[PDB]
Order: sequence, then structure tokens, then C-alpha cells
Amino acid sequence: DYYQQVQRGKQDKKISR
Amino acid sequence: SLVVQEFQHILRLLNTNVDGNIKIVYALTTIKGVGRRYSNLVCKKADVDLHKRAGELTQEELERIVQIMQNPTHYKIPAWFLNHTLANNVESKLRDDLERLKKI
Amino acid sequence: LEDIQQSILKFVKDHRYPGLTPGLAPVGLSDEEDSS
Amino acid sequence: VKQHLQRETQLKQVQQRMDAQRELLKKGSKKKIVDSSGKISFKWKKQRKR
Amino acid sequence: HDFAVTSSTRVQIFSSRTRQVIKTFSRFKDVVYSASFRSDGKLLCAGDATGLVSVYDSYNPRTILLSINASTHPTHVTKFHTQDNKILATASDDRVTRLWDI
Amino acid sequence: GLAEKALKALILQCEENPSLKNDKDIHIIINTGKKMGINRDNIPRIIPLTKYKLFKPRDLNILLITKDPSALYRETLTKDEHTSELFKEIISVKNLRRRFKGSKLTQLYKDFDLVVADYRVHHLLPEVLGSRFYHGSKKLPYMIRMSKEVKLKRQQMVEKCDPIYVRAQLRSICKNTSYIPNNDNCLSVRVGYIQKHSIPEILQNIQDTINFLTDKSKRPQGGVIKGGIISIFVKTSNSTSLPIYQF
Amino acid sequence: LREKAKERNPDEYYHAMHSRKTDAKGLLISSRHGDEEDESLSMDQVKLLK
Amino acid sequence: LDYVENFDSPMQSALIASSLDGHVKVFDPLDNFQVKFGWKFSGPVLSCAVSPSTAQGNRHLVAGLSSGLLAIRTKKKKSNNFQRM
Amino acid sequence: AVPSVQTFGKKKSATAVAHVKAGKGLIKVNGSPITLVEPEILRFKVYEPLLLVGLDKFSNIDIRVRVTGGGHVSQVYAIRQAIAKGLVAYHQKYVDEQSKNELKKAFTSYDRTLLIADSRRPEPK
RNA sequence: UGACGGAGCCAGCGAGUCUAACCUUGGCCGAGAGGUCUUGGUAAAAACUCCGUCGGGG
Repeated sequence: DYYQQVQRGKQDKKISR
Repeated sequence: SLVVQEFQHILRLLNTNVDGNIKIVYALTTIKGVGRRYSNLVCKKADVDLHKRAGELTQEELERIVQIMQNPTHYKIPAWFLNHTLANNVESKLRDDLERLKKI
Repeated sequence: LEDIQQSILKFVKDHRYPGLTPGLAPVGLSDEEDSS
Repeated sequence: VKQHLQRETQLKQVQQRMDAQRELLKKGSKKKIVDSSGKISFKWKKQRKR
Repeated sequence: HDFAVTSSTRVQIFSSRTRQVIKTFSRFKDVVYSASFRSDGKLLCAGDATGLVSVYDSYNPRTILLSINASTHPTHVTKFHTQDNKILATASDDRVTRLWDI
Repeated sequence: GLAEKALKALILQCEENPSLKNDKDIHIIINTGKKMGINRDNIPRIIPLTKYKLFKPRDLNILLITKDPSALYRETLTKDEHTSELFKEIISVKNLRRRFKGSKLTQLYKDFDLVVADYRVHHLLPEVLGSRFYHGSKKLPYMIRMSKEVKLKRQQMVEKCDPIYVRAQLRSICKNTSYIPNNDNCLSVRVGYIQKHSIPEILQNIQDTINFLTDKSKRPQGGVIKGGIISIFVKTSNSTSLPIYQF
Repeated sequence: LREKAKERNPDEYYHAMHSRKTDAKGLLISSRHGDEEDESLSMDQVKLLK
Repeated sequence: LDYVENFDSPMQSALIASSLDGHVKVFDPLDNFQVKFGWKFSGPVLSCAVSPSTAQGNRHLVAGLSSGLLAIRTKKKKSNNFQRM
Repeated sequence: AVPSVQTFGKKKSATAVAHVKAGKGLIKVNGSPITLVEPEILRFKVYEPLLLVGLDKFSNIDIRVRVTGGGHVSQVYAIRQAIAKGLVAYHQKYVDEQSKNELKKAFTSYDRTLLIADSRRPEPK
């Protein structure tokens, strides 16, 4: 249960940018 | 007045028939589709004469070859020695487009 | 100043393909002798 | 000092080669002998220059 | 300088100055019984047990140049005539020997 | 401590995912601080693995691409029998150009598992073996010394071959892995394989790789990374990265 | 240039044909050192230079 | 059986006969077929021949043996100024 | 100087320049002896200007040829035309006219296209 | 009416600072435009002679 976590990390980082 | 000496027809190995009058490499490649040089390798593994007939070459060297072939990954032998409804969519797309044009 | 004062009185490099010393194969003894 | 020394020995050798050529140019009846090692040499005929 | 020597289904030409093999004739169905060069040295004749002979150009193993079918019984002996150069006198196991003209 | 966690998770989901089921290696992303100043070529410099041997020279399809006359090398590496079972194909580059043009090339790409070239032919090669070979670090043809003889300047170098030495080199290549330099700062080495070895193997591999890359000696190959090492992401090809060691 | 090559007249004779040369591949060879005597040296000049 | 004549030998003629015991024995029709020499190849023997009378090279004797064996026995056989000075 | 004579031979798109200078009797073709002119069936097409007129006439001159253009058979026909024209032209220059005549009668009675160009210029019928 | 290797051997036209793909997996930097590197997938002389080898199709 880590893969989708880091996916959300990437997604949310870029939309925050 | 007698001369001393040391045969079979088409033979069966590995639930397959093997030739009688062609040489050993062609016999082992008739064993299903494996490489000619791979059979040459296996023949060297037997330390068998290469150009002997298939009517010679008795059952103990036959079973030695059987062991070798059934165990390729055990005598250090590599694996290379081993081995339109979319068209419905496009025709529908075609008829609809041409309906539209010829209508306009 | 003893070596050079003695004078006044007395990794396969190549010429033309220098992809070699970057690109060589650094073999070893185990890599040589381990008979597979 | 050491670098001066190597400069001098090298110029000496260049003058050796050049001097041998100049005298190949001069006269005489030479002979081109070839050593084992690859080095060539010349040996003149036994004659008095006049 | 060369000599033929038969085997099972294999006529070999050995050399003489190098005492090794030179050439191999191996296109025979059953075991091949007699091999003999001609007079002049050109041709090799070889009769095998199926009952056919083949005469073909020695030192040229790939031109089965003239295949004469003798009797259906095996032909143990196939020799070229020495005095003439072109009559192949063959034998058989059919108790009857023949003089073919090649 | 986190590396094994990320690793097991990605392992699990890569047998699970359909598109992720079809690829068979792991890539490592070392992101340096400052860029390596080395301009890129395709001379794949090799790194060693002390503990574990990755692939097996008695498993991989090999193409060998040699100098011109090819008589000497072909007969010798075929008749030595310590390499007779070793190479799948031997080709000189004149034959390669005269035989393979078009997309028979791509047939050779899909057919052969590893390509190794003579050291003095590698630079000439990228034309004939084509462009689709020079994609990433998958089938970059390596380069091996073959005769074990140095050309002293202005000397006719002897032409020779010793099969023992060539099989030694190929055993080295097939036993460890290789990076390739960048003008940038992020590089990804090839390590691991899916079914062939496991988590402790790959972890010790990772440690040895970063240790060799950060070794301040071995200047053409060891002393290469300049600046502070930032991170290392583990991923296979079609995956998303997994972060490790962000300090 | 192609039209000139078409009216070449293969009987023309100019006098400097005795100095100027050609190839086997047809087009003409021009020296890099200028004159008709500026090709090569003699033994007395070469000896003095040495 | 084989017969060969006029090769460089004290024997003008020789007749070599081969007898299925290793025994290849060589005889001669100018001394009334009295046995001259003999080899004992191991197995039974099917054929023998000596290389012909015009060998001009190393002669041979081959015998071919009933267990698939050939045994071969072979008998083998400055300056231009200086000179004008 | 040297006694030296140049001739030319020509088939479909080949060419062949022969220099004949008086020497010791060698024959070379593109820097190799004539006995390796290549297609090996037509080597006797090349040898026939030698063996129609005997070897000695070539024992005393040094014929040296270069060809280019064309294919196998065309280069063969250019070589032999150039050699035949070379031998008869040197004989007119630096020996007698009588032996020029005997040479040219030999080559013409056997095969005139040793000496003249076999130009299959077209025909509109 | 040939396969498969090697090895030899020969053309004639072409010469505009212009000649040429598509997707992809991610890292870094930038406020963005984009830039840089990384990873995978799909599109693009022959005959001839010579020497050995071989002897219905998915």
C-alpha cells in the first residue's frame, strides 16, 4: 500500500504547482 | 568360415518416431525442431561418431541422449541451444460520413 | 633531488581508439578460473 | 639542468642522422648493408679518393 | 597415392602421403559392398546390397554419374575391366554375372 | 529500511498490473547534485558485482561482431571448444552490411539477446546495426579486447586471438552490470531481474553499485559522481518510480 | 559551362599544351608551387641545402 | 589375396594372402610360394593390399579387420659477384 | 627515354589502356599478372592474342594494361583488344613493317575484332 | 528450373547552408513558457564465378 500513495504525491505536487 | 560382428527399423523415442537411414543430427532435429548445432553439441556430449547411420547406435547411448535431452538445464546447456469489429466500427464510420455528405 | 641529480652526471593504453581504457573488461581471477 | 641535458642528447642524434645522409650524397661506391635488427648501414668500397 | 576402403554405407578415399581421410561417398541406401577404381584412375565403381551399382567420378563425390541397376539380389562384386577401359564387369548374388558397357 | 518496503510493494503490483507484467528488470535513479561533465557516448562502462552474478553466459543469446577477414576469429572461437558452445553467431561487419538492411535489422534486434563487438569496430558500427539498437541501455553493444596485444606506436600490431581471454571477458560482462555517462545529473542503471533473484541480492547489489560509483578512486569508472548524491528511485520500465534515500 | 563543353571543337591547338599536363582520369593537374621549373630540385642545390 | 610385381625389392614379385586370424602372410612365386613374412593383426582380417608397383612415394600396406578396424603400415621414402669471382 | 607505345580497347562501356615498352617480357593487368584475369572461363579469351602469335614476341616487351567500366565480360573484351592493338602497333613502331603485316594477318584471319571496335550501333528498320 | 555458408570480382546516371519519423516511463531546473537528461514501443550494386555444407507449407 505504497504505490498509489506516491502516485498521489506526484499528482498533487504538480497540481499544486 | 564364419565372420563375427557386433539394428532396428524406424524407432520410437520420447513418444515420437525417429528415422532409420538418416544421420544422427537429422534424427535429433526431427526430435521436435531443436537446432542442428544443438544436436551436434548433444552428440559430442555422447562422444558418439557423428556420421553413423540411425540403424546403428544401440539403446544405452540412445538412453544417454534421452537423459541429456530431457535435462537441458542440468548439463550446462543454454536455452538458445534449447528454445475486426474494429473494421465494423470503420465501416459504420464510413457509411455515416457518406450519409452526411450526400445529404448536404 | 638524488634521482634527478643522478641524471645530470650519469590499463592497456592505445594510440587511436580511446574508447578502450573507458571500455575495457576488468576481468578477475575468479572470473578466469571458475569452470562453469 | 637535466632538461638541458636531454635537449643536448637529442640534438646530437639528429645531427648524427643528418651527417650520415650528407655523406651518402657525396661520392664513392657505397654498399647498402642491412643489419639483423632492421637498421641499415652503408659500407664504402675500399678505394683511395684521388 | 590413394586408396578406397569400404565400410557400412560409406566408401572412403584415404590418402597416401598424409595417411588421413580425403573424401567420403555416403549416398547409399543399404550397406555398400565393393569399391574399385577404374584402370585410368578416373572413375570409382561401387556396388551395394540393394542391387544397384553406381559409377561415379573419383575425387568428385557429388556427381553420381551413372547408376546401373543390376539384379534385385545384392551385387557383391563390381569391377572395371582392366584391359579394356569401358566394360564394367559386375557380379551379383544372383548367381549370374554380367558385362555391362558403361 | 524503507527500501525493502517500497521494493516488495512494487514487486507485488508489478505481478498484478497487466502492462507491468511484461517487463523484466529494475532501473535505479541516482540523481547527483552537480551534473557529470562527461559527454555521453555509447561505450558502456562496466561496474562489478561482488556478491551476486546477474545473468548466465550459458543462458544468453550472443552476437559477436568482429574485424574484416574473420577467418582467424571464426575458426578459432568455433574450434577451441571452450567457446564453441558460447556464441550464437559470428559476423564480420562486411557481411553484416551486405546481409542485413531494411528491417531484417529489427529481426536481429528481437532475435538476439546481447551484442558484443570488437573494440576497434565498435565506433564504426552504429550505421550498420542501425538506430533502434541505440535506445536506452537495453541492447547497447559492448566492446571487448580480443587479441590481448597492445599496438605500440608505429608498429604493425600482430593479429591473434585467445579464446580463454575472450570467455573471461564475456563472463565478466554477463556477471555484472554497466552504466553509461550523462551530460546531465540523473542516471539509471540496469540491475535486478524479476524471477531470477530476490530482495537481499538486489539490496546488496544496490549498495555495491552506489559504493563503486561513489568510490573516489578508479578514475575513469569509479571516481565519476561529482557533488552530493540526492536520491535513488527503484522502478521497472513501465512503472512509476519508488523513492529511496532523500538526503 | 555545359554549352562550352558542347562546342569544344576537338581539333583546337593552343601552344601551352606543351607545358601543361593531365591525369588518367581526365581533368588537369596543376602544381601547387607555381612555375614550369618550380617542380623539383637538383643534386648540387640539395647538397648545399643539407 | 593380392599380387604385386616389380617394386624395388629383393623380392621381384610378392603375393600377400590374408587369413581371418590376424595373419597376413606374404609369399612369392619365384621361390615356389614359400612363406616369407607375416604380420599378426589382432582380430579376424577381411582384406589386405599393398600400394601398387608404381608408387613413387611412400608405399603402404593396409589391412581391414572384421570388427571395423584399419591397420596401416607405411614405409616412407652467395653473392653473384662472389660466384663470378 | 624508353621505347613506349599506348593503345586503347573498348567494349560496351569498358576501357583498357595498354602501355607497351621494351623490356624483359612481363604482362600485367591492373597490377597483377595476366594469369589471374578473373572470370576464369574467359581467361582464354584473354590468352588468345598471345597464343595466336606465339610467346616470344611477348618475350621481349613489357605490356601493362589498365581497365575500367563495364562488367566481367566487357572488361575481358577490352583487355584483349587493347593487347592486340598494342602488340601490332609496337611492332610497326620499333621493329619492321613486315612483322607488323604478319601479326595483323594472324589476328585478322582469326578474329577481326581483336583490332576493330565491335560497335553495335542501332538500326531503325 | 535449388537452399545455406564463406571467399573473390565489375558498373552508369544523381551533388540548392540543403535530407527528413511517431509514441512512451520517469528524474532535474524554471513562477510559466519550455529547457536538460532517462526509459520502453511501434515506420523506414545484384547478378556471376569459386570453396565447403544440405538433399510441401500453417
